[PDB]
Amino acid sequence: KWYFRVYYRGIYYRRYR
Repeated sequence: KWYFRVYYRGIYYRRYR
């Protein structure tokens, strides 16, 4: 559930390193 959609969790978009 990163941003505007916030309905999942796991995209790993802001999990760099």
